[PDB]
Amino acid sequence: GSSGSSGMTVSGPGTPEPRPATPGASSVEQLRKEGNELFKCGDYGGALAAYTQALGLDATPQDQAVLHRNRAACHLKLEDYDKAETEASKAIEKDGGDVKALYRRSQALEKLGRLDQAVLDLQRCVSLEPKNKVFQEALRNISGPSSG
Repeated sequence: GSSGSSGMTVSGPGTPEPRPATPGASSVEQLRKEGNELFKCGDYGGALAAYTQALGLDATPQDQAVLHRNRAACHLKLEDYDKAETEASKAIEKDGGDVKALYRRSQALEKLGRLDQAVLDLQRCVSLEPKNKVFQEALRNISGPSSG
């Protein structure tokens, strides 16, 4: 047995939307907060759980991505680089300009043994944010000395 999905044949930037203010509402729009809230506290095991539910709902295509890149963050902390890497990609394919998943993806790769790649992803982070130095450095951090 197996499952899947294909399409992404839609084009559009997106649009914001309001949200209710009350506990219990397990709506990706609201519940989502639960994830970050747990992250800013350190609780990784939980933070992820929240992000999971959110993705397991009828959320917008612009929000589904933000969650993907978020899932990785949790993994990385939970010695889940292997997965973290993949997750990131899912958030990169959705849009493409998500440097967030990129900066995180590299971190995972470096552990997997794929350096060259870690650099490629970063190189992109510099484009999106021509000011964010964190990238200009993170690159040389894994690029190390030149050989050959």
